[PDB]
Amino acid sequence: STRNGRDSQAKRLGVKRYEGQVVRAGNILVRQRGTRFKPGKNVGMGRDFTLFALVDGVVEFQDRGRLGRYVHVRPLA
Amino acid sequence: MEYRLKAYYREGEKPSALRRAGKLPGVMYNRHLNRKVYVDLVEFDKVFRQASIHHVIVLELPDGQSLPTLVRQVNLDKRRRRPEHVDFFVLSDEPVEMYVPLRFVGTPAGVRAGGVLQEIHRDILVKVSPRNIPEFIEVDVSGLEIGDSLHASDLKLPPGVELAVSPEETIAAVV
Amino acid sequence: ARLTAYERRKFRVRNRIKRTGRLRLSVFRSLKHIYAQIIDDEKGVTLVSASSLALKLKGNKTEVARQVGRALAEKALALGIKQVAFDRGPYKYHGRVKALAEGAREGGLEF
Amino acid sequence: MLMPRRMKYRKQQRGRLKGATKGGDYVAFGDYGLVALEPAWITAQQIEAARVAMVRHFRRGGKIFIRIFPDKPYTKKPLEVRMGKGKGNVEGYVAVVKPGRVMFEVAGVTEEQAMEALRIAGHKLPIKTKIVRRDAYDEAQ
RNA sequence: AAUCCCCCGUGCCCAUAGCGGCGUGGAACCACCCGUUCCCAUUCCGAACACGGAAGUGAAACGCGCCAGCGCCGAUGGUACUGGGCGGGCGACCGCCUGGGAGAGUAGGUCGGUGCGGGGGA
RNA sequence: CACCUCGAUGUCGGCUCGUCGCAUCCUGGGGCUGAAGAAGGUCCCAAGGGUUGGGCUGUUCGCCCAUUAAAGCGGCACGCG
RNA sequence: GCGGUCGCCUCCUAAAAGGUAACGGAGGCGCCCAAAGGUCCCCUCAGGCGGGACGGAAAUCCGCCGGAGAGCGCAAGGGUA
RNA sequence: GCGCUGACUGGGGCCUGUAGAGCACUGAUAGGGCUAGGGGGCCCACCAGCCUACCAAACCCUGUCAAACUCCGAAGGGUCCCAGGUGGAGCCUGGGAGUGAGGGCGCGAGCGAUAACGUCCGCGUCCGAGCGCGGGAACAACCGAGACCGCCAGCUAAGGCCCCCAAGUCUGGGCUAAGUGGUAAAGGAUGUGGCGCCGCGAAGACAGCCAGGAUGUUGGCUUAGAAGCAGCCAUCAUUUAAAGAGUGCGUAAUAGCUCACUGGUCGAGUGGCGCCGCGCCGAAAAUGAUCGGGGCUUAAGCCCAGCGCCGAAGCUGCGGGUCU
RNA sequence: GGUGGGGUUCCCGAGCGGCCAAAGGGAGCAGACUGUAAAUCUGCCGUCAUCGACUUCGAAGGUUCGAAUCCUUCCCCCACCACCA
Ligand SMILES: [Mg+2]
Ligand SMILES: [Mg+2]
Ligand SMILES: [Mg+2]
Ligand SMILES: [Mg+2]
Ligand SMILES: [Mg+2]
Ligand SMILES: [Mg+2]
Ligand SMILES: [Mg+2]
Ligand SMILES: [Mg+2]
Ligand SMILES: [Mg+2]
Ligand SMILES: [Mg+2]
Ligand SMILES: [Mg+2]
Ligand SMILES: [Mg+2]
Ligand SMILES: [Mg+2]
Ligand SMILES: [Mg+2]
Ligand SMILES: [Mg+2]
Ligand SMILES: [Mg+2]
Ligand SMILES: [Mg+2]
Ligand SMILES: [Mg+2]
Ligand SMILES: [Mg+2]
Ligand SMILES: [Mg+2]
Ligand SMILES: [Mg+2]
Ligand SMILES: [Mg+2]
Ligand SMILES: [Mg+2]
Ligand SMILES: [Mg+2]
Ligand SMILES: [Mg+2]
Ligand SMILES: [Mg+2]
Ligand SMILES: [Mg+2]
Ligand SMILES: [Mg+2]
Ligand SMILES: [Mg+2]
Ligand SMILES: [Mg+2]
Ligand SMILES: [Mg+2]
Ligand SMILES: [Mg+2]
Ligand SMILES: [Mg+2]
Ligand SMILES: [Mg+2]
Ligand SMILES: [Mg+2]
Ligand SMILES: [Mg+2]
Ligand SMILES: [Mg+2]
Ligand SMILES: [Mg+2]
Ligand SMILES: [Mg+2]
Ligand SMILES: [Mg+2]
Ligand SMILES: [Mg+2]
Ligand SMILES: [Mg+2]
Ligand SMILES: [Mg+2]
Ligand SMILES: [Mg+2]
Ligand SMILES: [Mg+2]
Ligand SMILES: [Mg+2]
Ligand SMILES: [Mg+2]
Ligand SMILES: [Mg+2]
Ligand SMILES: [Mg+2]
Ligand SMILES: [Mg+2]
Ligand SMILES: [Mg+2]
Ligand SMILES: [Mg+2]
Ligand SMILES: [Mg+2]
Ligand SMILES: [Mg+2]
Ligand SMILES: [Mg+2]
Ligand SMILES: [Mg+2]
Ligand SMILES: [Mg+2]
Ligand SMILES: [Mg+2]
Ligand SMILES: [Mg+2]
Ligand SMILES: [Mg+2]
Ligand SMILES: [Mg+2]
Ligand SMILES: [Mg+2]
Ligand SMILES: [Mg+2]
Ligand SMILES: [Mg+2]
Ligand SMILES: [Mg+2]
Ligand SMILES: [Mg+2]
Ligand SMILES: [Mg+2]
Ligand SMILES: [Mg+2]
Ligand SMILES: [Mg+2]
Ligand SMILES: [Mg+2]
Ligand SMILES: [Mg+2]
Ligand SMILES: [Mg+2]
Ligand SMILES: [Mg+2]
Ligand SMILES: [Mg+2]
Repeated sequence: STRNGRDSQAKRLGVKRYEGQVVRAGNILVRQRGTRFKPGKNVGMGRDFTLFALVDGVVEFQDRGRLGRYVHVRPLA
Repeated sequence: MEYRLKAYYREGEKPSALRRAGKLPGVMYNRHLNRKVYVDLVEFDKVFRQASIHHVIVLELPDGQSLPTLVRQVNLDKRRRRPEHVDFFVLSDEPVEMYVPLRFVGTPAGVRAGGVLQEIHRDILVKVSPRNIPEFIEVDVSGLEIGDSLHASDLKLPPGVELAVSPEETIAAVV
Repeated sequence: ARLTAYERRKFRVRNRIKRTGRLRLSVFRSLKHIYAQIIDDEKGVTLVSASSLALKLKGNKTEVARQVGRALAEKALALGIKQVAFDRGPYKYHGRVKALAEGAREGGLEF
Repeated sequence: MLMPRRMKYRKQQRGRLKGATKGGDYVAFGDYGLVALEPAWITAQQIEAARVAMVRHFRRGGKIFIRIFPDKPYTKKPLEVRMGKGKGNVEGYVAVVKPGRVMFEVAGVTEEQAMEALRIAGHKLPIKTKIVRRDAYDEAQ
């Protein structure tokens, strides 16, 4: 017999809205494990590091080098 | 001493077809130039056997010129180990790095009957001007006894130029 | 030694500010003088400046400071500006910086 | 018998034999070499059957370089087969060898002497080979 | 007002701005510096943080330059691979078409650029 | 492995009756021999025919007795209820 | 049947969204902390080298170099000066 | 009911960490150098202590490997926007189901043995339900192609065009002599055709034939004798266009014989290597054989280029049916 | 027949790849003890020879620089496997 045999549930992680999608206040934007997308303008980040639109708007991505990747919501939806 | 081959020009004409044609694709470049060239394969082999990035190939090619090219890469395709592309580096006078063969001249030179010859490098990398190009390098070193290791400045350093360093290294020793 | 306590604590106190997204009232106190800008980030642009250098005053820098404080309100409040966030940068909020701050009232408020 | 000391995982997946490639391939250490014509898992007990064929031909003389190494664990099910329960039971190790790679590669021996040794050495191998010499094409580096 | 150059802030690009070596700056800014009464301080120490200063020095720090030993960036050609279409081999696997096309490596490149506001020069 | 057969494809061994294969046990023909002869060894050709009787065990097989040119090995639903 | 297993977390398998199987490869949980919690204020590692009584490979001290390889209560991953 | 939103496609953004590759991390890892620790061999036993043809840290040169490594990273894939797209498309509400044993094949993996008409997933397809049609001898799932009905009409697909058997004994060019085709591998071979590379050669080579076939000498060693051929070696030296103290037969050791190596004869090629095409060996199983069969050899086989024709329930032509 | 483990000087016996002619015990020879012995203690323990030289691990051959120690091979053992329904 085998002492192996487990695995855990898929956590269905990753990005839930991409650039230039129209979001709404509260929409969550990224589901993620560490801080690998840091919150930008109008983007909150919850205790599971999870990012959500603060305002209705549209989503843009920004790659700031050693500063990291950033998700902003650009208002006036 | 002087290696002339040939060359030609190309723009379109898939290298698959050329290669199928007996002609070895390649490129021609230096600081001032980049150009697509091909050569005959059989022609190139006979020269490159000899030349081998140690010596200057003067090309030629149509609109006949003579370009002081060093060959700086050969890409062989691994399956058949036959060269599938060459790129020729054209000289003009600025100090430039390259590989100069070594000549070990002498007897075992110390601890004879018997030592260990033990050549570490068959070549060396040296920053050298196009004008004076040292086609080989004399290594005598009467000893070379047990426990001695030749580094860099213990080498001839032909009147042309200096090294590509680092001066601390090993070339021959006897253990 | 990479990236000193100075420049950490500096970032640490700055980054928090730049989050709330107000106008930033930045404060540079030197050994002689004390200067203050009011900056709009995302336009990357200074709006209203004040200093002991440009107002050519001296006499006891904590008192000088409060003066470049009242000086900044004045100039700034004039453009519509109210509600900023007080930088304080590397400085403990104390002394000369506390004073430019607590003289930066009558406009540019909540500190 | 070659075999890694201190493995990180015993038992790794089989994976494919595709794409003759990836280094080795140019004869860096010696005067002559054995190059792989076809892909194979080549077994530690195969490599040493080649090594010894050659040292025997040099009468303990010469220099021999090997240059493939069996780091891939080979499992087997005891006899007693039945599919399941687990995976089980590493026998040997193999090195994966795709075409154009140099294994072995002698030096410090007369040409016809080494060429006879490499030919022997080759018969101990499951795939086809090619004997090679060394070249301008094997560059400098 | 503008244009320029130098400094002080403060952003942006996020190493082509970095390490190292050399050189250079004190009028002004900045630093070190002079003190520890006072505010306020260091699990001990005004080191730091803080205040009051202004004699000195640009030694340290910083700013500005220069050098390619390192670091970093890096083609063009050519391959690998491959979306779609076809073949071949007992097999492991291979090949052709059409479109896309790396990685390493070669040539090279670089000792930053730039915005807003100050202070000073013209 | 689980593909036809569980609304049934009777299962070992023996006996009877064979037929086929040849990787040949014997007989026939060969090469080599570390083949003097005789007698072997090994390998090649060859499936025409042959290929014993007993003790023990349900046995196949094996061991053993006495012989023999030899006491062949397989397949045919481990051939054939 | 016997053996193993049965819910939860981490990684790989998984074919660069998600998801994805096998008695496929490996590991972990069934707790814990009144501070290991909120906030404000400071502080920045491991490691290497040189120095220094009892001090040793490493107790504490000083110098320089060290961009994170340390730490984050526990498995792994992601994250993080 | 809504009614242009659909699959698919164009452009644009964003997301990702696989193929490939890489070694910067985690490990593995070949050769070398330089070096802590050390096996030690030992110099002393006080710190000492020189060498490594063993381990082996770090470090540097060279060289690799990895599902649970990644400094890199394609093609693709996903999602939103804007456009095309009127489709037995799409969305919303409801009524009725059936299904929840799948299978083969391709591709990508795992398990297995780089076994299975094996097993387990992924993406695709077909069978299922297209065991209706054509091709593949026959044959669910391979190639062709989606059968509404009728016709003694046409064009094609796949595959075919010597006869069984509809259409070429078609036209060029080349290869193979095995009946290969009508196959099974390592490996082997003056098979045969081609493209090379190297050596030697009219200072006349390769082949034969004519001629010479050392001497100190038994070489010493061993020896009744090895005086090359019972044999372990110093295989050295001379004179020569030139014979190895000698390769084999011989052998009472010798005698005798041959070879090597040269001279001459003659007269144009010769020997080595690598590559490609087709073939040969390797090649033994059980009721009677066979490529489907006859039969085929400048092909009726294989490669290259052509031109025609045959060929389905596909397509067309004519008539008809039903639904929309 | 097939795979698990075993052969150590005359006997039992320990054995790391750098030491292994191989320590540890009994034999077995020599000395001392004793009137002489047995027991006990001492030295010798394959051969010489000063050290050290030299072959021994059942026989052989490999691997390694080095093998009693790894690798097969011919034996030589008792723990185990071979119909079948
Ligand atoms: Mg998971
Ligand atoms: Mg390869
Ligand atoms: Mg082989
Ligand atoms: Mg001054
Ligand atoms: Mg001065
Ligand atoms: Mg006081
Ligand atoms: Mg204190
Ligand atoms: Mg200075
Ligand atoms: Mg690059
Ligand atoms: Mg490119
Ligand atoms: Mg493609
Ligand atoms: Mg590139
Ligand atoms: Mg700036
Ligand atoms: Mg069944
Ligand atoms: Mg099944
Ligand atoms: Mg039944
Ligand atoms: Mg029935
Ligand atoms: Mg019945
Ligand atoms: Mg026969
Ligand atoms: Mg006979
Ligand atoms: Mg006879
Ligand atoms: Mg005979
Ligand atoms: Mg017969
Ligand atoms: Mg009776
Ligand atoms: Mg009976
Ligand atoms: Mg029996
Ligand atoms: Mg009988
Ligand atoms: Mg029978
Ligand atoms: Mg049976
Ligand atoms: Mg039966
Ligand atoms: Mg009956
Ligand atoms: Mg149970
Ligand atoms: Mg995924
Ligand atoms: Mg996917
Ligand atoms: Mg568990
Ligand atoms: Mg430290
Ligand atoms: Mg220390
Ligand atoms: Mg960490
Ligand atoms: Mg539309
Ligand atoms: Mg759409
Ligand atoms: Mg699109
Ligand atoms: Mg890979
Ligand atoms: Mg690595
Ligand atoms: Mg990977
Ligand atoms: Mg890149
Ligand atoms: Mg897109
Ligand atoms: Mg639309
Ligand atoms: Mg529908
Ligand atoms: Mg419904
Ligand atoms: Mg099911
Ligand atoms: Mg299906
Ligand atoms: Mg299924
Ligand atoms: Mg295919
Ligand atoms: Mg199946
Ligand atoms: Mg299968
Ligand atoms: Mg399917
Ligand atoms: Mg059904
Ligand atoms: Mg069908
Ligand atoms: Mg269908
Ligand atoms: Mg049928
Ligand atoms: Mg048919
Ligand atoms: Mg229809
Ligand atoms: Mg056709
Ligand atoms: Mg026909
Ligand atoms: Mg006809
Ligand atoms: Mg004809
Ligand atoms: Mg035939
Ligand atoms: Mg045939
Ligand atoms: Mg013809
Ligand atoms: Mg027609
Ligand atoms: Mg129709
Ligand atoms: Mg009609
Ligand atoms: Mg209808
Ligand atoms: Mg007495």
